[PDB]
Amino acid sequence: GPLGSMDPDTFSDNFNNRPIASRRNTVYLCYEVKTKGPSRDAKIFRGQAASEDKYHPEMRFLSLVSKWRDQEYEVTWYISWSPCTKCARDMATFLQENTHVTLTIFVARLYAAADPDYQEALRSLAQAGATIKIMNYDEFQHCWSKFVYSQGAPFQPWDGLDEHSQALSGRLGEILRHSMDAATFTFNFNNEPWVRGRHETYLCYEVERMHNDTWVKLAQRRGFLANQAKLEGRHAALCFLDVIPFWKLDLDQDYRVTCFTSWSPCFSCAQEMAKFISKNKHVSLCIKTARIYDDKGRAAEGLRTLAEAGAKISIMTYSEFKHCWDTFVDHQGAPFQPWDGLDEHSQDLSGRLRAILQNQ
Ligand SMILES: [Zn+2]
Repeated sequence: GPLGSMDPDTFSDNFNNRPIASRRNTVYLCYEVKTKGPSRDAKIFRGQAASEDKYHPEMRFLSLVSKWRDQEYEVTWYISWSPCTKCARDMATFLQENTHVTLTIFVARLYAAADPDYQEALRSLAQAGATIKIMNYDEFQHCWSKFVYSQGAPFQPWDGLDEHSQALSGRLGEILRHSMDAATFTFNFNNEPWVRGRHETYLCYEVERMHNDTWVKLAQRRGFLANQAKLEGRHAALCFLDVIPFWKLDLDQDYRVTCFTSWSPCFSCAQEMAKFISKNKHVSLCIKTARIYDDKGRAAEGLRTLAEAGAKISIMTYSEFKHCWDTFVDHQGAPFQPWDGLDEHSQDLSGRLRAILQNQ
């Protein structure tokens, strides 16, 4: 096609909410700059560029929204991948330093690779006054009609477009709200032993430092995450095991890490956590699980090895469920209404855990 545009191939390669991740870390970006006016027949200035790194042409519009008389701008990004850790931080800084510009980003794929600095950068970019959404059918349809040299060819979506779009929107909302959905918590954090449809695994984590003679909660370190499964993926415990290194814990001070898990760790995750806590002796790791993942009879050895290495394994009760509801979900002031059979299943799983811990 002509210069400055992309073709159906590059579009269908960069803009896709499907399991095919990214062998090559490239990111395409389509920008629409418009003068913030009252009219609907305004001239929308459209451009697009891929990540060249050496020269950075994707930020060529930065000079296009400079302070000129009394003009405001409504920039719209149609970025392929999600912004980088540093790109989002610098964009938030620019938005703070330029009040005459508003920003609306439509992301197609979220950086599944998690990082507290990345999440903090996204939340700060959202705090600076920018809107962030996930591309749906209308966004891909509009981008295909203006930034692709389609020789009279209409847009043809993929099968699981909305199915992946809603899941990515849920993950986005979890990232930006800094809290999981209430229905998601009620669904995944159930208490019955045998359940169906709980494919994913969520995990909340809290950190407490030992100061004076008590456990002072490091409130800026509490968080939560989910599994990725999916490209393939790991489990929730393994995904949590490489977030601890980014915490930069002191080594001659002791800490307590509390992990509220929807599913109990499997055998591989149990052995990995056992090795981790055998290496890091300055962290006391306690696990409160809602359900006991049987793991086809291989989880008893994992739990016993974890307890041997040194952990306080226990089953979540009403108090832990209520604490997780009040601290981790977007309840918006609503109380924690427990489901039927809470204490019954809690004490049943407590007795079962007791039986498993005594080599039985
Ligand atoms: Zn596992």
